[PDB]
Amino acid sequence: VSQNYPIV
Amino acid sequence: PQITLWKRPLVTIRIGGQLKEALLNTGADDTVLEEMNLPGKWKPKMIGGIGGFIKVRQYDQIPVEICGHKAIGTVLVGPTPANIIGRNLLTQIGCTLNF
Amino acid sequence: PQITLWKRPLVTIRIGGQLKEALLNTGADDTVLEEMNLPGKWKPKMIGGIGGFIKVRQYDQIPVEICGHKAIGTVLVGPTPANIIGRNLLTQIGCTLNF
Repeated sequence: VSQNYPIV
Repeated sequence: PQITLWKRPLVTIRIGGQLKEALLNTGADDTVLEEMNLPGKWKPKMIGGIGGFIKVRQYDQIPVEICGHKAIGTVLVGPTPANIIGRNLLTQIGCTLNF
Repeated sequence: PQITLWKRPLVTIRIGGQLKEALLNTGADDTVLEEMNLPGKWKPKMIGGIGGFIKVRQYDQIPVEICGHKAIGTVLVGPTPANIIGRNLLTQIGCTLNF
């Protein structure tokens, strides 16, 4: 559920 | 304006003639929007993060208005689980992090 | 301090007595760090990212100093592509987005 959006 | 982080920093944006809800994301340089049928040419691209990589379509020179602040640049369209506004456009609207 | 977004928002943090580099991520609900050892008990958890879902170890009430600012909260450890400081801790140091 927890959403995390880092993008390399 | 000043947006706290108690909840996801969601804002309204205008793109391709549509109004959408997007998340201000300092953790990405790119801007990624949920699948939408935008006109114009594009180039294939792969982007990665937690969970791995996904395939997206890269559109250039696309006008995007964020909470009344105009911007224009590259936008990626694909199966992202959320509309993400990256640093490429955040700098254009003069957005900073402060503490 | 005020941080612009032309470059990645990288900062030095201190956790478990060790110094590390992390990315201030407003697009992350939680704080996720690359594989490491942390004292105390942890619980299995699953989180989502741009590419999908991953399994992580959840450590609660962990002290973390970010750019000289103290926070004590949840820290997730798993196969993240980079150490990130999420909203759960960003709110603790009073970080906000401004434009």
